[PDB]
Amino acid sequence: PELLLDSNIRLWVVLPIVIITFFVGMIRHYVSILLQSDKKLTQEQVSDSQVLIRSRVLRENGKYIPKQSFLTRKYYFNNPEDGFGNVTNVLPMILIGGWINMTFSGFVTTKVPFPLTLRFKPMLQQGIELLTLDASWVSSASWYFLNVFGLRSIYSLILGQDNAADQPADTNKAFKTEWEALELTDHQWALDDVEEELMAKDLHFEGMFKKELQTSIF
Amino acid sequence: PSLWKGLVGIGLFALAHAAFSAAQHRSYMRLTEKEDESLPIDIVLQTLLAFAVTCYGIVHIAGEFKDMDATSELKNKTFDTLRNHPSFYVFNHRGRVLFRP
Amino acid sequence: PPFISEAAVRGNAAVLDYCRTSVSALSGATAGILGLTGLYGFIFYLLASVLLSLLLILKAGRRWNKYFKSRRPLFTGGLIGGLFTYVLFWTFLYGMVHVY
Amino acid sequence: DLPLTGAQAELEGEFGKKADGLLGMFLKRLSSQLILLQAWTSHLWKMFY
Repeated sequence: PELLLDSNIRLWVVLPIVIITFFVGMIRHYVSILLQSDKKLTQEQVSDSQVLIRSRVLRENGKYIPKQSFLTRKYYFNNPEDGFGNVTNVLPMILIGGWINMTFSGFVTTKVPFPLTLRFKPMLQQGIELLTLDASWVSSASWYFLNVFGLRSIYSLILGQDNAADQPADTNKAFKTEWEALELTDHQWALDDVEEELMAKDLHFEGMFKKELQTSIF
Repeated sequence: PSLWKGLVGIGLFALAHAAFSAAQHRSYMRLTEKEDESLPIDIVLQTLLAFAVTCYGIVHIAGEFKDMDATSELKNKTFDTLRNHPSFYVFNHRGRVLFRP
Repeated sequence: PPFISEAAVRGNAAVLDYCRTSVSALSGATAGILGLTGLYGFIFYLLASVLLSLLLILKAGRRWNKYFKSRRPLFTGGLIGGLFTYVLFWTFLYGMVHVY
Repeated sequence: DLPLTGAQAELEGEFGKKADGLLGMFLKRLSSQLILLQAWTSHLWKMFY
């Protein structure tokens, strides 16, 4: 094309950036896992949380029990009960970017295969000092940042779940909120006409007596 | 079974070989200074075939789907295994007497 | 279905994401190798995407309603990050081969 | 500028030249890769003589 490049720069400046950023991300993930947190909770907190979860589950699924039991539980919960670390996550990114800019900047790295406008030029050519060069040619720092940004999906794929990248309050308040939310719920039984639904068609006794009765293990 | 791993490996190797061939051809062509832009057809066919084979092989190893119906895996569950509570096990029965009293 | 299990849908989503990411990366690599450039190459990407969806059908087969509510997530699921990975690998391999 | 290197100026004729159908260019390319591998092995042989 326009410029003639030395193959040595391709062999010795392109790959190391990718290797360094990949392994830096992996190390960041493993270190973040290593010292994630250590939290302890007292008995009252977990007991109250379980009570709140039970009340929420009652409110959500009271439509599968007889109405008398639902209202018996609703008489309860109303009178007696409800009423009685990062520095290593972000700073190493900037530090490594600065170190790479220090020890690698000063030459053309590669070129994107699609045309761009002059708006792209100030971002992709931090190190070079030319004036009329096209915006497709990129510097080393821009390539490093592009490589950093374009690895979230790869990290999510090759590594478990998603990591290695950047992006109750008051018991009485919760008790009052749940008391107010539960007061407007009414029982709606879901078994009123189950028999008629069952009687519509014959039972599905197909594909049940295939194979053979198991004899022993394996 | 395990043949899909071999298939995807062969596809990746073929793609890498095609990449090396294309790079070598470009490096040779830039020496002679010919502006004809001659891309051999066999390389294109090889890389397209390798890409298709690799994608087909890799689509078969991502896993298997599972039914979203919550009452699908309980059709074979029985009450024999539902009444066993590991936290409340007691070893005071006739099993000890029968085997080496 | 009256009752839905979150584990199955999350597993299906994980499988779809795995397939999408891998196929996008591979398509970007092969587009870079072919030496295509400009919006022309973009067309190839779309073509590749279609191919992926087709294979997913053969993976789903019939009775697909058990696994998914509709085919819309199966067709237009994850066309944002895949494009970024595609363009990244495209630039990387095009610089590695046709340049120098 | 000096004349183009003979080992490549004459190589232009024998390299990157259409010979036969689809079964020929890839065979000659792989033979060229084999001889390039042989040259690489020969070059590293004289590292310690």
